[PDB]
Amino acid sequence: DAVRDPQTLEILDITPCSFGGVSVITPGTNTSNQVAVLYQDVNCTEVWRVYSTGSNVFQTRAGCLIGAEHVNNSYECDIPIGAGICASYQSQSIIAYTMSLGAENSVAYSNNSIAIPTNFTIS
Amino acid sequence: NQKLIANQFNSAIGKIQDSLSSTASALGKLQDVVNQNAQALNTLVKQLSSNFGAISSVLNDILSRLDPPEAEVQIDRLITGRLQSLQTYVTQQLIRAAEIRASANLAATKMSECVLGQSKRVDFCGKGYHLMSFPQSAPHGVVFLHVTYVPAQEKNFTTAPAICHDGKAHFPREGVFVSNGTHWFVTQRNFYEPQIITTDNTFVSGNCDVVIGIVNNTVYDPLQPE
Amino acid sequence: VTTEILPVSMTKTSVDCTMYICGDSTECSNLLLQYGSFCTQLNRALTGIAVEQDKNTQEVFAQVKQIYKTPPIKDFGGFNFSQILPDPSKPSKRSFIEDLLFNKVFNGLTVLPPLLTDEMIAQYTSALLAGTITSGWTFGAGAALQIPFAMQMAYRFNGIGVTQNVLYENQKLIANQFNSAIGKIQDSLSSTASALGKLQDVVNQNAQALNTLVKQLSSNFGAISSVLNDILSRLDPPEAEVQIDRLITGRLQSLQTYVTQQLIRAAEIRASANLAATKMSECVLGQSKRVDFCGKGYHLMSFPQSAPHGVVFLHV
Amino acid sequence: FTRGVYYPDKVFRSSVLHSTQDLFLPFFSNVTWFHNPVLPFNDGVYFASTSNIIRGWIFGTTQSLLIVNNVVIKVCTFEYVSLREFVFKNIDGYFKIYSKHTPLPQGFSALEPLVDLPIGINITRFQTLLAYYVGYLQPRTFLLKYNENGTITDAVDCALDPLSETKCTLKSFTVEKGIYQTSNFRVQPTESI
Ligand SMILES: *[C@@H]1O[C@H](CO)[C@@H](O[C@@H]2O[C@H](CO)[C@@H](O)[C@H](O)[C@H]2NC(C)=O)[C@H](O)[C@H]1NC(C)=O
Ligand SMILES: *[C@@H]1O[C@H](CO)[C@@H](O[C@@H]2O[C@H](CO)[C@@H](O)[C@H](O)[C@H]2NC(C)=O)[C@H](O)[C@H]1NC(C)=O
Ligand SMILES: *[C@@H]1O[C@H](CO)[C@@H](O[C@@H]2O[C@H](CO)[C@@H](O)[C@H](O)[C@H]2NC(C)=O)[C@H](O)[C@H]1NC(C)=O
Ligand SMILES: *[C@@H]1O[C@H](CO)[C@@H](O[C@@H]2O[C@H](CO)[C@@H](O)[C@H](O)[C@H]2NC(C)=O)[C@H](O)[C@H]1NC(C)=O
Ligand SMILES: *[C@@H]1O[C@H](CO)[C@@H](O[C@@H]2O[C@H](CO)[C@@H](O)[C@H](O)[C@H]2NC(C)=O)[C@H](O)[C@H]1NC(C)=O
Ligand SMILES: *[C@@H]1O[C@H](CO)[C@@H](O)[C@H](O)[C@H]1NC(C)=O
Ligand SMILES: *[C@@H]1O[C@H](CO)[C@@H](O)[C@H](O)[C@H]1NC(C)=O
Ligand SMILES: *[C@@H]1O[C@H](CO)[C@@H](O)[C@H](O)[C@H]1NC(C)=O
Ligand SMILES: *[C@@H]1O[C@H](CO)[C@@H](O)[C@H](O)[C@H]1NC(C)=O
Repeated sequence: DAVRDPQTLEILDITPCSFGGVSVITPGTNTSNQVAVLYQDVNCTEVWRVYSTGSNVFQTRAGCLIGAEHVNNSYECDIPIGAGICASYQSQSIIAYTMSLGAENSVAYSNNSIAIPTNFTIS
Repeated sequence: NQKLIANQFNSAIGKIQDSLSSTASALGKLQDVVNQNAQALNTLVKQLSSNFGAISSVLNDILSRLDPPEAEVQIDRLITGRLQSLQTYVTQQLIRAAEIRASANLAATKMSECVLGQSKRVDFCGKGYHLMSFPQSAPHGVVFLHVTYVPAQEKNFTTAPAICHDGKAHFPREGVFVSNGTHWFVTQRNFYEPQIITTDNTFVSGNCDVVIGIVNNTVYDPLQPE
Repeated sequence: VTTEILPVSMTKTSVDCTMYICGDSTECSNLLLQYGSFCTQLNRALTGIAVEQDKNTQEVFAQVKQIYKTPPIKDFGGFNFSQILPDPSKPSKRSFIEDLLFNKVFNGLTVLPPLLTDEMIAQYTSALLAGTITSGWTFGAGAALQIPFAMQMAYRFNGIGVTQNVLYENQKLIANQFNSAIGKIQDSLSSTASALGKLQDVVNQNAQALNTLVKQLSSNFGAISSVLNDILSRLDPPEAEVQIDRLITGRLQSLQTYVTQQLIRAAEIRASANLAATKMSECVLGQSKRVDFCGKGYHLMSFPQSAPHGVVFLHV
Repeated sequence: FTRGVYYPDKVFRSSVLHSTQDLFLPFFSNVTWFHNPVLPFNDGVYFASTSNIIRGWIFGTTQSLLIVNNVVIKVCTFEYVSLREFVFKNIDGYFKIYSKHTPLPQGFSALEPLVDLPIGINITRFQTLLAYYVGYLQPRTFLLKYNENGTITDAVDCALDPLSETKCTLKSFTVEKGIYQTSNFRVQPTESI
């Protein structure tokens, strides 16, 4: 990982080139022909032309995601990407969001209250 | 509530039938085993068309083109290449068989404890309070149909741990004390059915100044005129 | 109050087969095509392991429908839950005990990130605690029904064969004994004991195997060198064939041994995670009659806490 | 659109999905429209035409193959006597003509082999002999779909777009919903030092 120049005697470092993997996010082909492309951990400033440049560029902790629109809602997870991010097909396009764990709820606790059920359901 | 209970059971069986006859596929755990084993055999068959460094992957046209000194040199390459792929197939089959055995052991435990009995283990025989289960056979598998009790339509009340009546603390035999706002009753825990607090459904222990949160009320004595 | 630790998941790795065997050498990768489909087998196996590791975590931790919250007025009869409830002053959902627990414990080889983050796993465990403490065992069978905490504790005493006036007449003593036992748990984790050994063993076994796999690249396996560019700069193609073949054979044997032992090792992490899912359902969402399944003594209740690649139960 | 797919060999196959690595005309390429400029012969040529004006062809680097039209060939030595689409290849001392003609549209059709002429000349250019197009062949990898009759009915170009590379990795024409690893990437070195 280091070496010396045989002429100027300078100590200069060696490091490898980029090297990731490439994944393709798709819905079914009986639904669309649009895809989004994930590059494993490459900071989006190093990256086929339509699915390599343009708009829809988003930096996750899993890597660089090109071709999906980052929104601010939270949904149930559909296609897992990693580190909290999922992808789904919803004019129809591909969206990327933080997955949601479920509905918010608060129980009416106190020191003298109780809930008793009055009916039932066979399941 | 027998007629209501029978009708709710019959409706639920009909919905099982509907969500199976609709093409929403649910037998994915059984289809995975079939797909994995077919894929392993296809890989083992396609490995017979590799030459592994030899002049041909077909053995008859090595034996028809060469003489026994330098035919063995080419046959050893195919022999080592084909042994390695048989060895890889067998090892991954032994690893999959142990997982299928652990699944069959779980299914035999569930047939003993959910079909031939009623179970108190939470979430072992479905979600809810377990009542009974029914087996049905499937290709290389089994389907269990679990029947459970689910409480519904709850309602708020005011409660207390004990009642004080004559300098004595009263506790429920089996139930809780509840109040509708003005009166005090005792009911069982999983279904609202309020009754009068008598000495037949309570027991007494000690005076009424140790319990945190005791309430003054009247405990009725059922042998009244004597 | 005692402690039980269990492993749940392990590290998701992937190996690029062609780059491991001969990175950036097209005359090696043309010779590798004579072996058929070994690299796709190896990639398919490692991908199956990586997907299973997310499934294990889902089935242990995602056993609630709602995200239940505990009320800001904390009057639980004298019982103090502040060491295990979350602290929002620190910027994470992580509680005090869970802070202690997280402080205690390229040739083609990458590590994939988990699907659920540590913040998401902490939110699941806090919803399990809030559900237990405010509603007993009712949220595990339907809708959560509130009950005062001492009345909950009275019918848990009733479920081990003791009448409930024993609880109501010794309430202050019982609260003090519970709070001191939680304090002793907190002290023995804060000391320098090696408590998370079962979790540390998994990390060590997975680091040794990757180090052995990297070290196998500097063996020459009968060839004149172990560097492939030295062979390609010294020899002509018909004589470099027989050296590159020896290197290819040795490096394939190394990868095949690694993947076989990863499959055997992932089979036992499955069994551990199925046990932890069963303990969550039967010790945290209910009260158990099985002897020694949830601690030692007559089981009253259990609380979960998250750990790195694991789960900690506290059995009362 | 999807034109210029031929039969790679003479082995009967039925109801399979074979993967072929050969010189093809890539899908959705740009072909020149002519309406007789002397054109170069890069490594293989697609030709079509759309009566009875197109006679034949002149080949060779200026020995020069001549095919006129009744069919007679004058390779200069050897002599042979025996919408219209044509494919020409000059591979290993041979000369393979693939052709088919129909009643540029969208429909898929495959070109059957016509004749081999094992001559072994050098060709760098060519010229037609009097509404005709010229494509050029590239090293590709297709995924052909045979049927019950053993005829090719569909194909997939495995370097057109990402969905096609997904289809070639899974070896199918329908893809279920998911995420799939398909390839790797790596920046190449710019120069030596
Ligand atoms: C307990 O729940 C059952 C099930 O919903 C109730 O029965 C329904 O009552 C409505 C009238 O409001 C009818 O329209 C439905 O047809 C009934 N369902 C069935 C399956 O019979 C029942 O009334 C509830 N009991 C109480 C006391 O509220
Ligand atoms: C039982 O009483 C509680 C307290 O009044 C109810 O909880 C409130 O419900 C309303 C809407 O119904 C909300 O706006 C409040 O925020 C709730 N309060 C708290 C503290 O959470 C509860 O709905 C009642 N349950 C039933 C079944 O009647
Ligand atoms: C609480 O329950 C009691 C049941 O005893 C209710 O009292 C009854 O109310 C009805 C209607 O006014 C009368 O016909 C009965 O004579 C009452 N019984 C007694 C013993 O007084 C009472 O109304 C309920 N209170 C609330 C707030 O629901
Ligand atoms: C519950 O009832 C008892 C019995 O009357 C109450 O205790 C006494 O009540 C009288 C008046 O009724 C006072 O003069 C006494 O001083 C009370 N005793 C004590 C030790 O203080 C008691 O106050 C009642 N509880 C409530 C909440 O009203
Ligand atoms: C629950 O336990 C915590 C920790 O033992 C208590 O917090 C301590 O409170 C004292 C004051 O009485 C402070 O001097 C300590 O510094 C606190 N410790 C921490 C870690 O905050 C808390 O007061 C207890 N809750 C109740 C209601 O008693
Ligand atoms: C990406 O590179 C920029 C510099 O251009 C740097 O500021 C940033 O921290 C990098 N991000 C990652 C995730 O490596
Ligand atoms: C999403 O949220 C961020 C807040 O960090 C905001 O800046 C952005 O505009 C939001 N996106 C849209 C489409 O509103
Ligand atoms: C319950 O809490 C209330 C505060 O709202 C308080 O007034 C009351 O004394 C408490 N009850 C008991 C039994 O501690
Ligand atoms: C195959 O060819 C025969 C003609 O002999 C025809 O009858 C048949 O329909 C063809 N099969 C298909 C699938 O088109």
